[PDB]
Amino acid sequence: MKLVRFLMKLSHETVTIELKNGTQVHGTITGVDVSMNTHLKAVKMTLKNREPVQLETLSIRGNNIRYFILPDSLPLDTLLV
Amino acid sequence: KKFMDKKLSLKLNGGRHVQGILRGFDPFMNLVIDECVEMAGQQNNIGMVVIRGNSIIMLEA
Amino acid sequence: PSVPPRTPQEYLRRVQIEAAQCPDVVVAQIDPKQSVNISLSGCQPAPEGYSPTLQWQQQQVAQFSTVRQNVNKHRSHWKSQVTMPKSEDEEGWKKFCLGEQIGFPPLLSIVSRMNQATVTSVLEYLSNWFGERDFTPELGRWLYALLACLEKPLLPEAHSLIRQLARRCSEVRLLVDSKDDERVPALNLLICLVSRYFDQRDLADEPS
Amino acid sequence: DDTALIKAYDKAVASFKH
Amino acid sequence: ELQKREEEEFNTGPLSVLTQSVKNNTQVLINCRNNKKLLGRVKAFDRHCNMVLENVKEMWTEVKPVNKDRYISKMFLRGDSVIVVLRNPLIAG
Amino acid sequence: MVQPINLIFRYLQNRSRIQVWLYEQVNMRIEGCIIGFDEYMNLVLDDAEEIHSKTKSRKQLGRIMLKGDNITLLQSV
Amino acid sequence: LPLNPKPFLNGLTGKPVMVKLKWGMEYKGYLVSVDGYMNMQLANTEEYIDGALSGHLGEVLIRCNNVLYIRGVE
Repeated sequence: MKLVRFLMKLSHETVTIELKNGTQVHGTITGVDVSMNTHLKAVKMTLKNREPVQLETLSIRGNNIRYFILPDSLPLDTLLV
Repeated sequence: KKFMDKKLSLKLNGGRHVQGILRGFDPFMNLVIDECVEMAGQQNNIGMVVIRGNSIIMLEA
Repeated sequence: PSVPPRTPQEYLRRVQIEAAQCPDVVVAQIDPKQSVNISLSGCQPAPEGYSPTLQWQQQQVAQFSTVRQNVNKHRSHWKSQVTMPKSEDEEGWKKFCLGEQIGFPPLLSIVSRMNQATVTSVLEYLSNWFGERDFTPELGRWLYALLACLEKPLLPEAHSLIRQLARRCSEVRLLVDSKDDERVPALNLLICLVSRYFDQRDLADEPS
Repeated sequence: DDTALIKAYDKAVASFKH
Repeated sequence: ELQKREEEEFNTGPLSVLTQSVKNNTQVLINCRNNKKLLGRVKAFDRHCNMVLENVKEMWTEVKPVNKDRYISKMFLRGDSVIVVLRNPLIAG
Repeated sequence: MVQPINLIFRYLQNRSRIQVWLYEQVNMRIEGCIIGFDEYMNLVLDDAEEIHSKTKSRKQLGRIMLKGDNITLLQSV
Repeated sequence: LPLNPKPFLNGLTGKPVMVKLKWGMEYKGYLVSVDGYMNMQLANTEEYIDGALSGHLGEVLIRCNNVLYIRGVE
């Protein structure tokens, strides 16, 4: 229960998330809960056969996520503590 | 949770549904069904069987 | 004790004791060939003296973004102002943007009408053409343009597509023998946006 | 500036000095 | 302090595979449920195989079938998405 | 009302032959005689068989351990 | 004479095993190691998708939740 402690330090970081359906979701993290459920704002959703979608906010279930792409600038060694 | 010994029809994940009469239930929400039959395509019986809390999308009478 | 158990709780409890009785983690020492997973190439480092300085590469990105900031700001106006081939008519597109008539530059009144899937499609077509023909400034413009019209976050396939494009640019860079070669500025630029701007920094030309 | 892209491009290509 | 055992359990036992990568700066190859493969270095991980990765190549083929890939500087991978993990994978251009 | 565990337990006492309905997989069932389990409902399963669907075919596995998370449903046979 | 899952599992270590996943791929190899949650480590691993050997992976780790069943082999 210590990798998920790290996600929660990522407010105000903008990321891209692969969903399990393969949708790429770019936005800024407002909050991550302890089961990996993620609330975003300033959201842009890339879909297989459909133009993009802007959204003021979106929240996503932890178990619909494939992974997070993190900003390259992100300082990992710091946050891994 | 008042349904007991009252015939039930069930929908399990993976698109499969079954009908039987409840005889029991556990905290985990996993329950025992009697004289059940699995309704394809015509269907058939499986007597008494156990079912997981999950794997049960919907349940109706 | 020695009598079987009679209720699961007892069985479950009986098992648990047994479990603790077992070492949690084991490691079998054993006594004494594997498939290969092919991985696409990186970019080809630039011939010495042809690699651009970071500051240039950074300055360009920063500039590129502005361009996309405006292109997106005025998409709708241009949207409504030259029969634009079907989405899946590669040849038609190829002829269209490039010619053998002569080609249809990539104006904001033409690209702006272009939906995401199509943009992606065209790049492909143009890439395919590229592999099998010489880079021309007309290409650069088109490629640059469409790149301008790609909207993040990019689909994975799009990512791969632009990567193959970069790799080809680097490959063509090798053939060049004078800095005065026209291609060089363009090829570097292309390998800068997709490397810096589109986040594929494994392909970037980190100099020296 | 219905050709502000074509322009931008040239501008970039010409922005290369080395 | 008992938690200490956890790490001894990581040095051996099947998670060693990952702690290898963290300890030695080695690359692993993960088969993913996206039906793609990830080749990268493990910066950190937990008992669920949630992972922080560095320098990841996402590799897949498609179509006759062409190889495709894409690169990812830094990544948080949910363990759920993991199928198998190769220690010392073998890769070639 | 008999909480299921009693029914699983019963299957263990009789050493009944059972069929398992897999969570992730609908084209296939597992069949075997149950000789042990635990609170995760993991089952050691003797003389076991993959039964496939449509194809009316049965594959001998022998003694296997079946993970508990995979189980949608248990019946007798 | 009830055989229970952990003991049985520890029993398989050091021997060829065939492991089948909840998604239908399966792996054959030597069970080098195992742990509390039943993750497993395999050596000289093989690949058999839809019954077809697909690859030789050498040393591999398998997340537990993936496993459908594991069985011994000779």
